[PDB]
Amino acid sequence: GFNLKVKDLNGSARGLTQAFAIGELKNQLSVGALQLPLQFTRTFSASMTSELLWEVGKGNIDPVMYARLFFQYAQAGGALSVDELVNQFTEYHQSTACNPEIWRKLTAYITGSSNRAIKADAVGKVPPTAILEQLRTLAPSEHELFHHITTDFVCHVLSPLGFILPDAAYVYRVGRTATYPNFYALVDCVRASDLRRMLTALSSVDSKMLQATFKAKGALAPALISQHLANAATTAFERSRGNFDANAVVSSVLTILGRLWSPSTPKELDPSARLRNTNGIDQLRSNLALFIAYQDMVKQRGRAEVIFSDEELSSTIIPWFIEAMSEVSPFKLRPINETTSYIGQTSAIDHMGQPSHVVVYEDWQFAKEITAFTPVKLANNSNQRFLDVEPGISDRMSATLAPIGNTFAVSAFVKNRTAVYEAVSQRGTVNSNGAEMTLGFPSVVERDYALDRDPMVAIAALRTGIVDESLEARASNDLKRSMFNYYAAVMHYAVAHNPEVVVSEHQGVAAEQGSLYLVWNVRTELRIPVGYNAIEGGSIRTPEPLEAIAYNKPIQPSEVLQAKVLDLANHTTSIHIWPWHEASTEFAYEDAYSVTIRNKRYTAEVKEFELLGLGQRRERVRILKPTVAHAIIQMWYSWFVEDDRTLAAARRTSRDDAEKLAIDGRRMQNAVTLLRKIEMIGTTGIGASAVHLAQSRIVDQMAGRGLIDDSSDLHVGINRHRIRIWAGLAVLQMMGLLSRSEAEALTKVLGDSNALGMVVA
Amino acid sequence: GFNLKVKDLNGSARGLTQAFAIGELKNQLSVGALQLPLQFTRTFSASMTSELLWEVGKGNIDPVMYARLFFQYAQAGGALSVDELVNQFTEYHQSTACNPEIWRKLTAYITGSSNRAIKADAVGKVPPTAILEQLRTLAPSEHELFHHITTDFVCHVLSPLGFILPDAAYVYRVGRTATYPNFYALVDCVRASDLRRMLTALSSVDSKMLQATFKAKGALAPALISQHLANAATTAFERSRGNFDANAVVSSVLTILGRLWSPSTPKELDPSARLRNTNGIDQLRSNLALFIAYQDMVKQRGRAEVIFSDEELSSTIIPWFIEAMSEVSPFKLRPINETTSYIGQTSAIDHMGQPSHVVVYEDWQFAKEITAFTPVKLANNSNQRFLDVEPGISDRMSATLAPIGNTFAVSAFVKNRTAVYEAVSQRGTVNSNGAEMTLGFPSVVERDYALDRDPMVAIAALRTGIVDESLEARASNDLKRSMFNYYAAVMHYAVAHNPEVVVSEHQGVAAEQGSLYLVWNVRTELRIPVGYNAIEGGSIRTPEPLEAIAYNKPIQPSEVLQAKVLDLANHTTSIHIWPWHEASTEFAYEDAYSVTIRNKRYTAEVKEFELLGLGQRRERVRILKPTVAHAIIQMWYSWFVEDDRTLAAARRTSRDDAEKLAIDGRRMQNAVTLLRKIEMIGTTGIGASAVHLAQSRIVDQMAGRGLIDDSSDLHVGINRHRIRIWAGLAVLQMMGLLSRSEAEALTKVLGDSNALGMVVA
Repeated sequence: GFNLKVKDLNGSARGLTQAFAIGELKNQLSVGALQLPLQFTRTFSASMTSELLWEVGKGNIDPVMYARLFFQYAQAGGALSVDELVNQFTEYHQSTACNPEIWRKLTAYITGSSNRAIKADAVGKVPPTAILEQLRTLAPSEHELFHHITTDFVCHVLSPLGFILPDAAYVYRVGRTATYPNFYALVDCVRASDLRRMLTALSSVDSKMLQATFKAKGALAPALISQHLANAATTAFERSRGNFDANAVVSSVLTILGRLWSPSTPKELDPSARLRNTNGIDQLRSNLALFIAYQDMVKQRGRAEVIFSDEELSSTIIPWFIEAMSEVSPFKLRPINETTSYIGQTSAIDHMGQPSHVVVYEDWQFAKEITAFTPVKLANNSNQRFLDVEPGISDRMSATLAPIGNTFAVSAFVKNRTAVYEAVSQRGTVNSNGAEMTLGFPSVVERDYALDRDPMVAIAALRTGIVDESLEARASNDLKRSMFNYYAAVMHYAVAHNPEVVVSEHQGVAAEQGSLYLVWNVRTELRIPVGYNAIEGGSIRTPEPLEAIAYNKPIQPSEVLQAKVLDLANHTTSIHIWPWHEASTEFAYEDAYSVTIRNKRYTAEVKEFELLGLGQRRERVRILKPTVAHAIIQMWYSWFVEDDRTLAAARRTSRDDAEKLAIDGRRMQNAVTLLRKIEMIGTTGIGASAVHLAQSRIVDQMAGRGLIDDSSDLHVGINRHRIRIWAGLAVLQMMGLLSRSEAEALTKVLGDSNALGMVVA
Repeated sequence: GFNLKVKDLNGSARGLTQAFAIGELKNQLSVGALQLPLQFTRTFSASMTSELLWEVGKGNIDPVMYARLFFQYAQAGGALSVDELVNQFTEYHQSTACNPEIWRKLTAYITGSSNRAIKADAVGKVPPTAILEQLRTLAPSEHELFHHITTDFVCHVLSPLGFILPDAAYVYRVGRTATYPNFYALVDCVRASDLRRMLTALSSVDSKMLQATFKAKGALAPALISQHLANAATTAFERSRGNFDANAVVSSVLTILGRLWSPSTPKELDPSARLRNTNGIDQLRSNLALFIAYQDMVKQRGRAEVIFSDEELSSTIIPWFIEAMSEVSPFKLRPINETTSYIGQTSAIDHMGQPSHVVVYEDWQFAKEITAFTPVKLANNSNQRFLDVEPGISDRMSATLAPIGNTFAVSAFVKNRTAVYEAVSQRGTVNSNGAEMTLGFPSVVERDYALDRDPMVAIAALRTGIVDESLEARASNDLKRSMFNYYAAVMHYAVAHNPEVVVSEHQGVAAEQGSLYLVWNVRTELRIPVGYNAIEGGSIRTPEPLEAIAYNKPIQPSEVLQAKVLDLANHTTSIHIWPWHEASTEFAYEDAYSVTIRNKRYTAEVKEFELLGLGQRRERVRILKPTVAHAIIQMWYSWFVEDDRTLAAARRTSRDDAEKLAIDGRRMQNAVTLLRKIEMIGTTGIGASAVHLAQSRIVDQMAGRGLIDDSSDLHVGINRHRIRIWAGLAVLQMMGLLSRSEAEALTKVLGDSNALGMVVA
């Protein structure tokens, strides 16, 4: 997790200001009043968890399926924007009519030189993909994907009444995707919708051509409708010359929505009553995270009012459509009440009783089991591979994670984190300007870390507010998405609490008063200073969502919070291949234990191995790291290094002996935290394996030199706890979770303190 | 437990110096060399645990039985010395021959005016005790005891062939007694032996008179042997005019033993080869705790050489006998090897590796169950009472103590106490002159606290060395015995380790060179400074036993260590009465819980009650407090207040910020100690009762005022742990253990720190 001050926050982390999204640049705080009331449809969203595997290649074909696939592909960062995927796709099937030969040759597969026409059909369907790999020689395909696409028309079932088999399909694993959207994500949505406008007609045409085909004869003679097949689809491809223009339409519905927001009356911003109605927008005004997307792209690209729309006809064609009313996005529009709620609340009491520890937190049970893949490549001799799930490290390590599936529950974490509770004297005097604002989400880490980037750098970029901006455009991307997902998540969750919101320019640089933020209100909070407001008027009135967050009364989490976890043995006997890599290849790696007693080096040196007790190596497998399982413990890692370096900065600053007592107790209580945690980690059964076996090895080392064979001399007290960590080290790296540069940290922190048991055991 | 410095100790606690026993008065350290080699019979001792109930009144009669009873009586402090009991006893049966009427009247019970003689015997034996209570009107008996004694002669069985029944006996509960002896204890022994010289003849005479009695007739006619009965016993009472003189004989065998010790050759101190032999003394020289008794009474009364002995004949009559060869003492002579061993060892390591934490400790499982008495007084309408054991608070509280019978095992205590381990920086630098000398015994507390005095005052008197000497002669007594039992225990245990010892005057005030101490030696210790010696010569050479203690290698405890625990339901259907009181009368007492939330006083106020769930009051019972069960936790209490006030004195003295860090971690780790201890105490089933029920009561208090009835508002986090202590409070007072003026301390210490969970939970 992670925390801020309650009074200050901009001096703690600029990223959660509305102002930073507004690009206010650290200076003046937003406050400007003169307000317009709102309401909630609790706003459009995504899913949150959707780990599943589509079938393709079975010849059913449905654009909504592929839309997810390309969308996920960009979410894999396989190229970049979906829009790029699409323009490059059209660049691909600019091999459109310039290649009649696609028909002439696939029909040649139908056998062929079909001027020798007849009810020729016999058998063969399901792998034109290879003869179409010859079509890849005809249609080179640096991407696997569209090459894997085009097969379908000839072989969805065509000719639907024979050809014939498949008895086989294909594969891909969509994972859960991004939680909340943005400019690029949206244009990717509507772009995916132009593709939606593509493929469905592309199926329907053939769907009727087949009706007009088997005139009988039987399937009738070729070099015709077959030789047709998709020429009409090419015309359908030419029906696709003009959907819209994604950035323009998105910017359009955007800024017109903003005009619907802004106080600014005049003709530049006068949403016509001629069209203030007309469906959709009437609830679409209510969406609010979508509104965050507004202020976001308003932040990046100014406003750039192309206003492709008129005032009414047609201010209709442009908002004919948008992403939620697309199914093309994994993301989906959202009903009324729950918003996206699933976080409880508690708050510190000094019997006064203003909070000093805000408690806002997670809600999430991590995977109970994970399974290794055996990369049995054989077909194609390239990317094509089979994984064949089988038990291995799997079952046993999983059962060992079950206790971790208890003792590292988030509820227990925050509950202990809440137990930090009493601090700076007593009791009853803990208050002093700011107060800690602890928080964190399952999502931001589960995704940004899934991209393999280490979220904490972005987190710190938020903490300083200002972007490091030295990153690769890829990392530039992960940073951006990190930002608006943090921010917006906090926004619309905070919104999920407080019922009412009002629009607020800002002013400052105006830059034409279109720039704007929000201010909120609640009353129940006790007459105490809190944030800039205090509470002022018996009511909040704050720009800043965190402020409304702090005042909220304690509650409970709602969502099923489960990791759901994938399975695939079915699809595995089916596979085939897909962009899978990221796992990656060789399931684990050794870590080397060491210790000294009687002033002698020993170095236990253990692998990897199954370690569990059946050799050897194994080999080969690789298991996926759960995003979640490492993400959560990384939240805590962020806490560890947080209290470490920051309160060490306190060790540097306030040299007051009482403040000395504070840094003492706090750093040494995170110390007792990881202490007792690894402590319970050592009792784990694999931990038991590491204990007995590594101890067996170094006892064998005792037998090395003949005089230090004088029985065990390690065991007294300190050594046991001292090696107890080693169990937490196997549980660390190559348990499939922690990423090293970690035990590193833990080592230094375990050096920071006396540790000991500290008692128990 | 309790601790000292390793280098210093006289500046830490003078009481464990040999010198304090020598009355050196703080100044010069003993060291004087010129030495005489010794050996061990591992020395005479006592038992250590002997909780059992003698039968009397059944008419068997055996002086060895009564010897224990009087001895225990003085150990109850019922009067004072056993010698006092005996001289006052003879003062009692100075009603000896001046009362022929005891015969004339008991025979009158035989019916009587026996000049009307015949084989009169019919029936009636077993309660002359009441008609002898009329003899108490004849022989007033401020003590119950001798009155309860004299009955026996007429009614051991006399006349042995009728009279007749008893079908009933009597009672007394001997407990375990003092571990090790001293001057007064010894003279009490030999005095008990003159009583031994008394009663056995007192039985034997009648034992033959009966043989010469029932001449038949049948039992023959009275006013004769009956009228005789004990006149010969009075002559036997007159055989008892002169055993010896206890103080003189004890002083004799004493100082002659000392002459056997001292280097001083000349005629005043030249143990005759004429009698250096002659049994007993040949192994008696080897006894060494007995030798502590030597240096002790040599300390109190100078030497005062009456030398009732000559040089040989008879230097025999005086050591004809002594206490171990008496059975009169509960104490008993001891064989070869074990001495009285039952303590393990460990020591702190800095990989150098001199100890910084000596670990010397206990070994003792406390009672698993205890049972209340119902004081059903009815007979005599005075001291006479029946207890009738029945289940009550008993069974259930006991089962609740079973977890305490796990989590407050001494082994776990010292093991956590050993975990204090790392301290003052790292690692590897913990060393700095002195080092903690943690220690304590089951015995000293189990007994001195059994006397109801609070041992810790005596402990502190030892810590300062110098006696407070303001105590009542009773308390003067408990102080003395506390001293020599501590001291000697440590002595002969330390002796139980090191094989060899040599005699050492001292010198100083000489006072005639008879004053003397001991110096010891071991070699294995590493070349490091330790105590005054360092190690000097590759060998120890120290006067002071603790020094030899510290160097010893780690080991394990041996003894059965069990509390054995009394039972009595049998004897209960039998009882009768004995000096029982001390329990005392009404089994328990209420403690009042209180808490504030929403700024309102609540005050849970709970009794007592069974509390367990069946009323009411009950009443009446009283249960014995185990000596042990409270004694041990009192050891820890001594530790609590120890680290508290002493390291608080460190808070006063060394204001160094690092030393600030040290006082921080140590005081706050005792804090975490009692924290986690009461923490696990709260999960106890009676603790569960206190939780749910007191919570039920204050929730009922919520229903008091109608608006604070707004459901529970206590439960968040801090309150639960905050009331978790209350379970440890019921477990405290009137669990039958802790004595209050205790939670007092705990309260202040729980105020000392943040506490919190500190985590968990």
